[PDB]
Amino acid sequence: MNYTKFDVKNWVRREHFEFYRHRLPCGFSLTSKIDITTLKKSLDDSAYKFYPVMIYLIAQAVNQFDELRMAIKDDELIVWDSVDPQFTVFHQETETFSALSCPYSSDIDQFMVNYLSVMERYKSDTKLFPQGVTPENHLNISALPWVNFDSFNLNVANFTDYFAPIITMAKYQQEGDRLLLPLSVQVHHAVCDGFHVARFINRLQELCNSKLK
Amino acid sequence: MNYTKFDVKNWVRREHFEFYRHRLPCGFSLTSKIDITTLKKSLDDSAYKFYPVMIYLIAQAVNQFDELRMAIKDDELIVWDSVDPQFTVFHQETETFSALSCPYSSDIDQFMVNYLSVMERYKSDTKLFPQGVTPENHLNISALPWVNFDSFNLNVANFTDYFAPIITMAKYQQEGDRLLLPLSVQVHHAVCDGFHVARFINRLQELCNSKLK
Amino acid sequence: MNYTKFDVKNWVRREHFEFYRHRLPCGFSLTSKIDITTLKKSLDDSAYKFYPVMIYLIAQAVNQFDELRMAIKDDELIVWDSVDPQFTVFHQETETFSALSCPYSSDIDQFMVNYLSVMERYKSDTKLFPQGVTPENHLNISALPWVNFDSFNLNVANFTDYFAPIITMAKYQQEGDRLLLPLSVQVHHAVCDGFHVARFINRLQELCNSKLK
Ligand SMILES: O=C(N[C@H](CO)[C@H](O)c1ccc([N+](=O)[O-])cc1)C(Cl)Cl
Ligand SMILES: O=C(N[C@H](CO)[C@H](O)c1ccc([N+](=O)[O-])cc1)C(Cl)Cl
Ligand SMILES: O=C(N[C@H](CO)[C@H](O)c1ccc([N+](=O)[O-])cc1)C(Cl)Cl
Ligand SMILES: [Co+2]
Ligand SMILES: [Co+2]
Ligand SMILES: [Co+2]
Ligand SMILES: [Co+2]
Ligand SMILES: [Co+2]
Ligand SMILES: [Co+2]
Repeated sequence: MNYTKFDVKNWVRREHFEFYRHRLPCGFSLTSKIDITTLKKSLDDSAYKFYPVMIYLIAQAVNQFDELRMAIKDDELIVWDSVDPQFTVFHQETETFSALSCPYSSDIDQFMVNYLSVMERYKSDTKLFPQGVTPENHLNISALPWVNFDSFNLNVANFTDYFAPIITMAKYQQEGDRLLLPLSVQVHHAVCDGFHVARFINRLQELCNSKLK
Repeated sequence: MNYTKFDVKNWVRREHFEFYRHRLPCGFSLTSKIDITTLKKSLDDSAYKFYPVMIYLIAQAVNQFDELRMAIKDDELIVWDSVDPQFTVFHQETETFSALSCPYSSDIDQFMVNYLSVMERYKSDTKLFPQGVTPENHLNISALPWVNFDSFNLNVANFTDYFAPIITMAKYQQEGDRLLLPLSVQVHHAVCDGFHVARFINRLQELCNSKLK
Repeated sequence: MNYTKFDVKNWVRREHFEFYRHRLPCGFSLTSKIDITTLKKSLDDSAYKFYPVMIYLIAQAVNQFDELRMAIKDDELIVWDSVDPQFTVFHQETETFSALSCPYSSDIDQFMVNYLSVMERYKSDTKLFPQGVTPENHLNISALPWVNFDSFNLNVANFTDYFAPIITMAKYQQEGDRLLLPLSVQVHHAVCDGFHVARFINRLQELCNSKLK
């Protein structure tokens, strides 16, 4: 299959996993600003567009760390070999959104092909989930391009055993010499500590500062 | 009556409404900074005070968009023709607050009269709700004038079917050439998407940048 | 004992206490930036390290206000005469954390001795709670030194009657001429209003701006 059952008995976080899963169930969100000054220049020198690139970069970073690809399957903790981004798409005509997903590829060009293809096929589809059920191996990404925010948090009535990270981006803004993008990350404490989230954000910042290809 | 039953069957968000109301109940909060540089100048050229003006402006913006004035009445989704602000008042003497409400008016001067009148009558009343039950057609506004914040979120143990927006303002501060006011907006996802919140904030920013009368 | 039963019947917030405890149970979080420019200079002129000093200062501020030291004991509302900080410690080797506590002292030097001693004894212990049960009279402090954030919020599935404040600090950063530290405070609304949180933050800022000894 496309996942491995994780070895919980020998895991250094096994106590923390049971503690935050069942004793004191909780998750947290944090919003930090990523410097996209370099990324903006790379985009300017290319034909790629901002949203799909960010989707690719966030998916790439998630795909590097096991703790961001955990799930419960058949009552056991698993790690997905890879996850595909599920992202929101806004319909200007109805002023409503849909969620779509497309397969992740470490090849940026192949990822763009996948994206444009899904976009082409469902750009007019106003169902919340035009493709039907969300792939189990997913990450959620959403964008609020119309307003800048310093914080964002989702208040969910029940998040039992839901371990996929939730990432939300706001409109970027110029802050002196830098172009900053607010990015909110929301995780379940059973699989992620503050260290793991910081590590993800640091890695994303490095990717934004690196060549696209 | 002062409300209309909304046409849920023909609404473009009908799927989203059922989804976020019952399948995955959730709400979100976001804090953004409004530029009040212009507003400060308009206030300086007038006799109006900051808090009541902000209350008026937030109420005016809410009163423009239907999705911010929804409620469930007799198990059906309704839109209030208009909502009145319910705002917090601090008592320096007991270091406690009360919540008061006064009727909204599109006439700023008539609104100020309503405000001062409610303030006059209950300035000494330390009950949490001096006027008794909160009007059903309300919006909540609160102020924390003593500290600046970049984020604010309310963790509510049960928010089933509570659709009135919650707005919280912090102490404003000078940020280079601008005077910025942190404003947190917290809504239920069944009636509001990120688009709707951004639209509200953008409209509020425009009102702050416009003549008072 | 080390606590006093609080006089709820004569308290000015008695209505608010019942309201936010049982009618509309909720808490809130806020993140604000503390200016640590002066503190950094005091630290530079000393042998004290940043983390333990912040722990001391946060504990000192908490120890000054009764509303931050409330709890329910034997179904009654009590105030602890004093609380000890419970703080997180990261283990670089396992990339996991533990929580430790040490007795508060108004004497900074005696506090440092207590801290170093607990640190010495459990630096290698990877249990989540190396010392065993958390003292009932505690405050929680956590640090995310690896990333700066503008917001942080804990989404807790059940926080009934849990009144100890939760404080989270991020990596500090230079903001023009100032060194700013993001600090998130999360409280239960039954015992703390926005005023009380602002008062705590203002007092902490004053302590950071004052001599250590
Ligand atoms: O609901 C979704 N997205 C919204 C868009 O505002 C938001 O990002 C979200 C994501 C996950 C979530 N959850 O898993 O509880 C709730 C809301 C996707 Cl699952 Cl379609
Ligand atoms: O409780 C209230 N206000 C507080 C003040 O801190 C806060 O703004 C708030 C508003 C709404 C809320 N809710 O509806 O769950 C909870 C807290 C008003 Cl309802 Cl009186
Ligand atoms: O769980 C704890 N700390 C974490 C570390 O991320 C976090 O600060 C936290 C604190 C309190 C909490 N609560 O009381 O619900 C939940 C998480 C301490 Cl209780 Cl050990
Ligand atoms: Co268990
Ligand atoms: Co891989
Ligand atoms: Co239903
Ligand atoms: Co109207
Ligand atoms: Co009761
Ligand atoms: Co004392």
